[PDB]
Amino acid sequence: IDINTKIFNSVAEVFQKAQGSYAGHRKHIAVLKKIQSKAVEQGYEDAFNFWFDKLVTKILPLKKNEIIGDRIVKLVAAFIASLERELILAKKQNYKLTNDEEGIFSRFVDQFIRHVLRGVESPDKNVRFRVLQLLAVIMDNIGEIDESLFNLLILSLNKRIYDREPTVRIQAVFCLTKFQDEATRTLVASIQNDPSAEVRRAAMLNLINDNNTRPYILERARDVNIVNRRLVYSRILKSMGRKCFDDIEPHIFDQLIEWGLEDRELSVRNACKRLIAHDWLNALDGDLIELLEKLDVSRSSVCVKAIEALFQSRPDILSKIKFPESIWKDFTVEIAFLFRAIYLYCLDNNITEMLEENFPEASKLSEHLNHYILLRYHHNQSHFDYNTLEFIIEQLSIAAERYDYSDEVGRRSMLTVVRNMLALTTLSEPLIKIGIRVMKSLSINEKDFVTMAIEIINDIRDDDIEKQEEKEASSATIVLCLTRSSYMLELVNTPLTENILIASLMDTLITPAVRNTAPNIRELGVKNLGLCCLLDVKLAIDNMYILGMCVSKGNASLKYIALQVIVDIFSVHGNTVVDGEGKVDSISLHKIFYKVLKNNGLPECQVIAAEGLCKLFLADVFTDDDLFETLVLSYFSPINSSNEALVQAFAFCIPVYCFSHPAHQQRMSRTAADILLRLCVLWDDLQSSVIPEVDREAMLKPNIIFQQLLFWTDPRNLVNQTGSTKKDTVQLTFLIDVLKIYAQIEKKEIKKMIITNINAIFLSSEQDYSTLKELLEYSDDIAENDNLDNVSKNALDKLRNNLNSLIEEINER
Amino acid sequence: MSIFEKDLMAYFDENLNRNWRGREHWKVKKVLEIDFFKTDDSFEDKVFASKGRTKIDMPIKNRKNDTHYLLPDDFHFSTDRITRLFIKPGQKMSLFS
DNA sequence: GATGTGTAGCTACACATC
DNA sequence: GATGTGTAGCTACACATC
Repeated sequence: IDINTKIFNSVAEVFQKAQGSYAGHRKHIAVLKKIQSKAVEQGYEDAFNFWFDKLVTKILPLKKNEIIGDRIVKLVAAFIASLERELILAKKQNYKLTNDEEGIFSRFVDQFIRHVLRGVESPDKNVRFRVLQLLAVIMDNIGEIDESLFNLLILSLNKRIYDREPTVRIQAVFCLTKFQDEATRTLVASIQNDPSAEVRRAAMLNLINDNNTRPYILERARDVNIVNRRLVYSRILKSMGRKCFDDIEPHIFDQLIEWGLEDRELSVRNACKRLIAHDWLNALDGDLIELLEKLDVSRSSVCVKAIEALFQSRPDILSKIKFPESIWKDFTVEIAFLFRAIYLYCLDNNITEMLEENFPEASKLSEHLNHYILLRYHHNQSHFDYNTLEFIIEQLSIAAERYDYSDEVGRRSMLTVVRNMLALTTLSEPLIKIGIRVMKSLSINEKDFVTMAIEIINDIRDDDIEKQEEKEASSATIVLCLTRSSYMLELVNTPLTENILIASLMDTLITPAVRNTAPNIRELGVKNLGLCCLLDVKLAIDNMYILGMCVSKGNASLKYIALQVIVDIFSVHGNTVVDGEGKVDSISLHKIFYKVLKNNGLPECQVIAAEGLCKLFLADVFTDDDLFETLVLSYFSPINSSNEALVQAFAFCIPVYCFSHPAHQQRMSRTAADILLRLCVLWDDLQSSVIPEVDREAMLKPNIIFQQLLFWTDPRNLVNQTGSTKKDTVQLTFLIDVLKIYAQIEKKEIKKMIITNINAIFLSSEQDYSTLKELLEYSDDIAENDNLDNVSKNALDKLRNNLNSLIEEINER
Repeated sequence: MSIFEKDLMAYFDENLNRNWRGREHWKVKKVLEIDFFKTDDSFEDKVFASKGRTKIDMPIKNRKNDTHYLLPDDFHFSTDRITRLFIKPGQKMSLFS
């Protein structure tokens, strides 16, 4: 027998059995090195390299996940690796293996790669996949290579990164990740611009994660793929451990935790909650205080969310928290926050044991609370101190708002602390807000709470007038009184006639505040004015008109606040404030809603105009279709597609309105027909026109919009099923209205778009008999008196057929 | 009050959590073997055929995306943010009544 | 476009071992 | 405690096929 043929039989034997199982992979590796060693001693080195390649070519056309391929691939990888390993431990100390095995490997690996690179651009998707698959696994164990082959690998890969199939694109990055120490650039481009989420993921996990690439990696925390948003917290932030607090900037850091704790998916939240509680706490040795220094508390907003999840994860450490007795000399923003967090936690879940001894008495807290007020406001990094003190004061105050005040000495003690705190003329707004909140909790009744507040307001007012004794407080003072009044009025919930002091206050500055020339003072005047209008109806009517002028001619800030007032006046009083003797006509106000909604220059004002109108239509205080029609148009319109806040508002409000009550859905059906028409014209106008900036794709395609309107009008989606709502004809009448409109459109494609999706209808035997007949008479009319598109013809013929069969069903007594 | 309003409040939030973008994002054996001994090797060249007509590449339209496939800013429009008044968050109106 | 089957990640719990 | 292994179930996203 020939030597060459013998070599072929030996290697072929190995591959033939290795394909069957992983059982003898170790032996096979040893056999191959033996076959190789015997071939190189006889001079037939090239004969081994030749055959070996031919057999790895037999497995390439196999699909992905084909069980046979994997086994051979693993073997080939283990063979290369085992050879490399023999070569490393030698170089560590022992040298030089006199049988030229370093050259044999360099000569073998170089020759092997160039063989599998003949199927890198094959038409077959499976060949391209497994070629890239072989390279990724053997990449680490190549060792040294000639320069030319290095250029041929990056050349082939930088093209395969943009390959048609996602699978081969994944294997591409795996092969590029081993080159990172130009390769980085390409992976940063693929993690952002690749459509397949699994390529973004692959580029995310295996990226270098140095200082320059870290931002793109943490970017995926808001990746549209759920999995890619979960692993960034799980895999990447566990791999960094404490490197987050050291290498990641706080402003980016505070954002990450924010996204994770309130993500819409249950899976992503647990990945972030567990990360903070389990991993970071254990990584920080259980120091709950040091953990709060990481999660900055003075400048963050979700620490409340993080501390809850922690208490849920570790209820055992919960009991060991000690607020050591009367050592509050050193009270850090972490501790002060800790206090608020723990106290409000026990109240929410009724941790009865703690509320007894683990917390100071009402009067004993007033000692510490006041202790920081003098230290801040009375007597003289200074601003750091100022902020921290206000922060501490804030935390204790929020907890003080909800304390047990069966004790009377404690209540009266604290009361004297807030009253001398609220009277301060340099109290920052965050403390003003909570101060009123606490004083509201102390008062025995409403009138009490009002009186005390009013007194503090007038005192600060009068203290400046009598100092000048031109009888009007300084513009500043006017601000302080008004902000204090709003927070009070937000808590008052009874008519004005029963509290005479409100009217007196309102007569003094709430009114001159409206007539002021300063924006901020004006805005505040309207704010307080609105809060009073919710209490006295006649006061609202007398002020309906004045508000309408500020929403028309007022600057953005004033126009912003003024509109909100009008929405709430309606929420509580309904239509009693319009259309009547001395009452403004609703038509004028509908015209003001139009202007705000239409206005493209001020987005936020659109949002409240949209959000408000939905609330009103929900409560059935508004029922004008021509307005409700304009409301839905602003959702799909291409001019409002750029306002992110505006889209989501309608996404939530329109479904709830249609599904809340039959009448609300009916209203959609009656007008939704004309809606689709106006949008069809808008899409056509948008598509055909050529104007340097277009983004004709900035709007939905009429086929999608059609499905949308069919969804909302679908009577199956009514939340309250009376059992007899399945005979509702709302969607039929809608479609009938569209068919009468079908003749006004002129473009084939659009007409196809409408027709193709008409079979999402819901037809039932209990539905009326004459309405289906009508719909059938319009459907067949269009089908057999117009030239159709084979696609549109079959789908339409189908709809016709659905009826016909249906008419027999109902036609039978 | 609010037996009916809390009832429906609970329903919509849980049901409409993936529709928050609300913009076109609204869902609603053989153990075959290879005989490495046989010499059907002229198929080897079938593996290395040139692409020819088959595109096996991505259109340049998809090779770059400006959205970067990131979520849009979440305003967390929930049934709570709608029930509460604007200037008086404490109080709320009785829509769904 | 619309399909059915696939598959990637989990998630969860019972454990058995160290 | 800490850890495996074992099965089972699940959801979004792939592919396959027509």
